[PDB]
Amino acid sequence: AFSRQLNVNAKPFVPNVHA
Amino acid sequence: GQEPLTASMLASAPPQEQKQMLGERLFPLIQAMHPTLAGKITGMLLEIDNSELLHMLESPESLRSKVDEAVAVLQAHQAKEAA
Repeated sequence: AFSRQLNVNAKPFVPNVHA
Repeated sequence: GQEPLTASMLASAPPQEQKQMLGERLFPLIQAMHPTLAGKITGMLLEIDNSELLHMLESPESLRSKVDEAVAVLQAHQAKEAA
């Protein structure tokens, strides 16, 4: 991603799923 | 199939809807190779920088690279929650 490995703790995203 | 993703959709949208639409569309796109880790994959890939993805998704050496890298990273956390 940048130099070799990235962070896994990185949150996903803001989906459109409520109910 | 038709009317593929375009930087315009994000250009005329807020910094919030970006990751939303982009990540939402990338979610399935990733499943093409990793229908299991597609979630975490799209998550990290969506974090780095959406803009970068809009330019990386337009290349095989890039797409496969990201997906592969991500999956490899999760190796530390968990693969399929079977450990």
